[PDB]
Parts: sequence; C-alpha cells; structure tokens
Amino acid sequence: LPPGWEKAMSRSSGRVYYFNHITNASQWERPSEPARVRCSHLLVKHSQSRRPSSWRQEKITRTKEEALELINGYIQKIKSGEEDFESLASQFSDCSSAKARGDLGAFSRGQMQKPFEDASFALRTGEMSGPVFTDSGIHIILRTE
Ligand SMILES: Cc1ccc2cc(C(=O)O)[nH]c2c1
Repeated sequence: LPPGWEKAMSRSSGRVYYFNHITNASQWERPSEPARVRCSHLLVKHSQSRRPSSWRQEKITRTKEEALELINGYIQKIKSGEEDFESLASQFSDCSSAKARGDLGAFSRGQMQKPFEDASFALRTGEMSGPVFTDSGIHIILRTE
C-alpha cells in the first residue's frame, strides 16, 4: 500500500477502510515521489494559531476544537459534493490564498511547514487530505498537480 496507508476497521459498520497517517485521508476503496507538487488548501485558524488573525476576521477566537469542527464540516460537504473545494476555500479559508481558490502554486520539499509538506507529497494528483495540523491552524489540502 502507497506511502502512509494502513487497513483499519470501521467502528460503525465493521467494514475495512484505508486510513493514511501522513495525509489523514480515509476512504473505503483500496488505495491506487516527484520533485515538485502543486496544491490548494483551506486553512481554519484558531486561538492558538501562530497568527490568530486573517482577512476574514481580525482577532480569531475559536478554539482548536471548534476549528477542527469547521474543517470536518467542510470535508463532509466536499466529499458529498454539496460544495466544492474551491468554493469553500474562497469563502472560508483564513489564508489570503483564498483569493486564488486556495491555490498556492507549485513547490518542492523545503519550502512549506513540514506537516503540510509531508501531507502534500503523500497525496496523489487529484487527492484531498483530511485535517492537517500546522502552527498556522488546520488545513484541508488538495493536490492539483
Ligand atoms: C505549510 C504552509 C504553507 C502555506 C501557508 C500559508 C499559511 C497562511 O497563510 O497562514 N500557512 C501556511 C503553511
């Protein structure tokens, strides 16, 4: 199984699924390294973020737990198709790359915060991470190239 993937047991259903401990992705289906990748992301910040401030909100006061709740909500909508990633990144992301549908352009190892870099290189083109934690807050990452 590709870098990071383990079989897990569904607690609700008792059906096996696959969890990726690097990207925090999970899916039912069995899963399937470049110099550069390209990604967008949706950042939800919280009170312990490196900079508890964004274009959306001058003083961010939400807790870590509330941020993770928001992130989970958006992952569910993206996954159900009720909303797409670019749209929720544009409206809700606490990064100013929100202006570019959450796009951050191409990058190699060595430029991004490490949990974000690892998650970004462990994704395949087209794939989305689960919640990725860095000192800026909680990310959903979409690998676009
Ligand atoms: C790893 C990583 C990469 C890009 C960004 C951009 C932000 C921000 O705008 O807060 N945080 C990051 C962390």
